[PDB]
Amino acid sequence: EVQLVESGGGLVQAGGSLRLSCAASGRTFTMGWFRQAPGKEREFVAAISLSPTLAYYAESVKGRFTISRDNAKNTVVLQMNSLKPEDTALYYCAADRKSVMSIRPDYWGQGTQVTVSSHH
Amino acid sequence: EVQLVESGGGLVQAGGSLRLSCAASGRTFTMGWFRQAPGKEREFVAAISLSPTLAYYAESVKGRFTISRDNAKNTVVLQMNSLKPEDTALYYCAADRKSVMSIRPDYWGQGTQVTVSSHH
Amino acid sequence: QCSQNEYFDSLLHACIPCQLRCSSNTPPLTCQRYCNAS
Amino acid sequence: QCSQNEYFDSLLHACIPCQLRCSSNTPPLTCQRYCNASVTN
Repeated sequence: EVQLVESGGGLVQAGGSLRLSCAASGRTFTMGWFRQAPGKEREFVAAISLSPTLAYYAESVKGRFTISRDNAKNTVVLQMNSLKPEDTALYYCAADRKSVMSIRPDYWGQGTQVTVSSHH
Repeated sequence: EVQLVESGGGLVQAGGSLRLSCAASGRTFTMGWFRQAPGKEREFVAAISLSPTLAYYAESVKGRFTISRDNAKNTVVLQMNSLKPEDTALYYCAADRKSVMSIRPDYWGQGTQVTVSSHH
Repeated sequence: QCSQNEYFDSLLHACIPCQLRCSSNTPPLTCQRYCNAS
Repeated sequence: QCSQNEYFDSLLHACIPCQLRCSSNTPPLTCQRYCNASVTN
C-alpha cells in the first residue's frame, strides 16, 4: 500500500500564495489533489500523469493553481496563487494507478488544512 | 534593478528528474526559463504569468517539463522529468515586465549548469 | 469548455487530455479522432 | 500547432494563450477572435 504524507498547509490571506506538497512511498501513474470544504463533498482539485507529464485542473482552480510532480522523488506539489476565502478546505493528496485520476483513487493522504481569510 | 538567483542545477541521468528554482528580488508579470547548449543559441524553455497563472512551454519540452511560480515569494520553479542527454545546457531564469516572455527580457540570471548523463 | 483534443469529466469537473485515454480499452468518442488519428 | 485560443510564437517556438494578448496594442490575428468576445469576470 502506498503511503501519502502531506505538508505545507496553514493560514493565508485572500490574494496570497501557498505551496502544498505530498510525498508517496511508491510511484503511481496519476498523482494529484482533492479538497473538502466544511459541509461539502470532496471535490477534485488537480492531477498530473507520469509519462507524459500532463496536468489537468478543476474548472474552479484553473488559472490560479498549478501542479507539478517529481517522479524520482515521488512527490507532488500544488502551488496556489490568487487565493480566495472559498479555497478554505482540507486538501488531500491522492495517488491513482489509472490513466486519469478517479474520484475513488487507490490511495489518500491524511488531509492538510488550508484556511484563506478575508482582509479588514 | 531586479536580480535573479538560480538554484538546483547539477548532474542527472537519462530518464531522471531535477528541480530548478529561481528567486527574484522583485515581482514582474512574466517569469520563466531559457537554456543555452554549447555551440547553440539561447532558446526559450518555459514561462508563466502573474495573473492569471498561465504556463507555456517550448515545443521540445512540453509534456516533460512543468513550471510554477510563487507570487508572494517571487520564485519560479522548473520541474524536469524524462530528461534526455540533449537537455544538457546552462539553464537561465528570466523575468520580463511584459504580458508574454520576450527573447530579450529585462532581467537575466547567472545560469546554472544541468548535465544529463547517459547509461551504460 | 475543453479544447480540440480534450474531454470534460463530469465527476472531476475538469478537462482531460485525450492522450491519457488512447491506451484505454474505450476512449471517449470525442477523443477517438485524436487518439489514433481521425 | 496550438489550441483554439492559442497562438504560436516562432521566436519562443511555443504556444501562447491569447488571453495574455487581449490588452496588447495589436493582439495576433488568430487571437482577436477570442479576445474581442471575452468577459472580464
